[PDB]
Amino acid sequence: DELFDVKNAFYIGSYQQCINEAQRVKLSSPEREVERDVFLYRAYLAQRKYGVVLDEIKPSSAPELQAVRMFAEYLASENQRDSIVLELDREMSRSVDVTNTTFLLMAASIYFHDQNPDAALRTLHQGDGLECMAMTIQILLKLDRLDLARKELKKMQDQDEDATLTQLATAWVNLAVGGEKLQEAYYIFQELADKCSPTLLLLNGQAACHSAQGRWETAEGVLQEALDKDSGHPETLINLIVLSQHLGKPPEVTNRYLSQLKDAHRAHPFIKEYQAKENDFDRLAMQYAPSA
Amino acid sequence: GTSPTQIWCNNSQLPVDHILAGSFETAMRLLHDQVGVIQFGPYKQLFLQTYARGRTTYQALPCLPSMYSYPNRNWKDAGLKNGVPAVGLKLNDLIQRLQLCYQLTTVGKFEEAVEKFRSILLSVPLLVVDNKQEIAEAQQLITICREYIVGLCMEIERKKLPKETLDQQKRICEMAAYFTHSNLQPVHMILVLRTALNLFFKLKNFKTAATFARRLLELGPKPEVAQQTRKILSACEKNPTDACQLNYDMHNPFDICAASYRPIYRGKPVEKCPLSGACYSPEFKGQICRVTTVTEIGKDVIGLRISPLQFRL
Repeated sequence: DELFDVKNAFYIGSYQQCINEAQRVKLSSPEREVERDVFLYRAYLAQRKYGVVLDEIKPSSAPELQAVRMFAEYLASENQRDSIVLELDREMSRSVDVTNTTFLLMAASIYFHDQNPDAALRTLHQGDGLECMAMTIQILLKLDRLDLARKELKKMQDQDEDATLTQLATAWVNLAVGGEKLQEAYYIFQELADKCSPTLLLLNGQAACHSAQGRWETAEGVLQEALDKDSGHPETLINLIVLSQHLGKPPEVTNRYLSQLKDAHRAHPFIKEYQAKENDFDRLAMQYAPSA
Repeated sequence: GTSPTQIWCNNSQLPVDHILAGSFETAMRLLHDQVGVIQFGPYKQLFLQTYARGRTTYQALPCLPSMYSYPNRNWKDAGLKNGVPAVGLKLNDLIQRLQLCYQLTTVGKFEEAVEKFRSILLSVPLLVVDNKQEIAEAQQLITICREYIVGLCMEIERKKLPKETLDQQKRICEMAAYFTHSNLQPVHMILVLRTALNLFFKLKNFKTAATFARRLLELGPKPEVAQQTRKILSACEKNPTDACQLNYDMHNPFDICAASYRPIYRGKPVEKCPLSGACYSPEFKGQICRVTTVTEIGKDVIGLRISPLQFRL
C-alpha cells in the first residue's frame, strides 16, 4: 500500500503529518488519487478546518470526496444537520451502493453524531473494509456491549493482526475490559507513540490506561507533555481535571482546567454535560428544599 | 448494555460513588436518608467537583466522539459487573485541612475558620473509608467541626450583643462561660478561658472567676499568661464571691443550643442534628441546622454510611 503512511498517520492522530505526506505522495492511479484526497480532507476535518474541506471539495469532485464533504457540512453547520440526515436517510434507503466504503464510513459517522447508533451500525454492517470493522467496534463499545465488540475485534484480528488499526481496536476493547487487560492497552499505545510519534491522541490513551489503574502519578508526565503541545485540547484538559483531584492539587487547579476547557471549546459535550448537571442539581435542590 | 456509571450505582450505597456516577438524584436521596441533608444547596460545588473527576476520556478514532473511561478502585478484581469508582477523597485529606482551621482560629479569623470547618464537615459523608476505626475517626472529625462551629459562632454573637445593660452584661458573661465548655484543643481552650476570666472578673463574680483561672493554669498556657492568671486569681481569692447569680452551672452537664446559645442541662429535651450532633432546643426541631446548614434538626436518619463495612448480611 503506497498510501500506507498517510493513512497510518491519520489513524494515530498526527493529522498534520498525514496532510504533509498526502501532498508528497504521487497519485499513480485515479483510484489512489481519490483515496489520497479523501484522507487529506479527513485530516483537515480532524484539524477542524471545515472551511478548507467545504470550499475545496466541489460538486465535480468524486463521490468519495462528496461523502467527506457531506460530513464536513454536518460538522460545520448545526442548522444543516437535520436536513443532511434526512437526505442521508433518503440516499441510504434509495440506493444500494455498498462499494463506496468511504461513503459508508462518512454516513456512519453522521449517524454516530446524530446518536443513531443503529443506523450507523446498520450502514457499517454493509461495508467490508477493515476500518469499517474498527468503527464498528468503537460503536459497540459505546453501546457497552463488550461482547459484541470482542467478536468484531477477532474478526479483524484474523484479517490483519499487525495493522495499527487493529491494534488500536484491541486497545479500545482492552480498555473497556478492565483488569490485567489495562496493561496490554497501555503497551500498545506506548508502542505506537514510540514507533510513530507521540500524538495527542496516543498520549491521552496512555494516560487513560495508567489512570484506569491506580498510577495517577505516572499519568502526570504524559498529560503534562500533551498539554504543552496543545492547550485547549479537550481530552487533555478533562484528564487533567480528573488527575488533579487524585493528586491532591488545590481545588483551584481543577477549576482552572475546567475553565480553560470552556475557553478552548464552549460547545464541547463535556462542558454541556457539566452544565446539564448543574441544572438538574438546582432542580433537585428545589425538590428537597423546604417551602416558604 | 449497562453503563459503567450505572454499575457503580447498583454496586454502592456510598453517596460519593453516586456523585461520581453522575446520579445526583440518587446521591441526594442517600444523603437525605443516611444523614439529614434536606438543603442540598450548599452541596452544589461539592457535587460538580466530585462529578468532574469521575471519568477520563480517550479518543478511539479521529473525528468521532471521544470515549470515556471509568476508573474503578477495585480495578483488578472488578469485572464488568462489580466495578466501583476509584476513591479520590480521603480522610487524611480532610484531617490535613483541619490544621488550617486551627490556624485561623488562633489568629482570630473565626468567620473564615467556620467556613473551612463547615466545608470539612460537609465533606465527611463523601469519604469512602477502609476500616472500622477509620470510620470512628471520621465521626470524631465531624464532632470537632461542629464543636468549633457552634463555639465560634456563639463567640461572634457575644461580641455583637450590647454591653450597656447589667442584664446585657450578665448575658455576655454567660455566653463566654458556655464557650469554656466547648471541647476544643488546649491552645484554643486556653484562649477562651482567658477571655471568660476577664469578663467574670469585671462582673465581680470572683468565685466563678477563680475556677476559670485554675482551669486555665492547668492547661499550661505561656508563661506571661500564666503569671497574669495567677495575679487575677489571687485578687479573686481576697473576695471569693459571686456578686450576681448567672444562668450558668459549671458542674452540671451542658449542651449548647446552636441557635439560641442557651444551656440545655443533662436530661432536658433536646433535638440534635442527625449529621453534626449539634444540639438544639425542642422548638427548633424541623428547622435547618445552623451549624450544618444543610441538615434538618428533627430528622431521624439511618446514619452516616462512609464504608461498605457498615452494611452487613
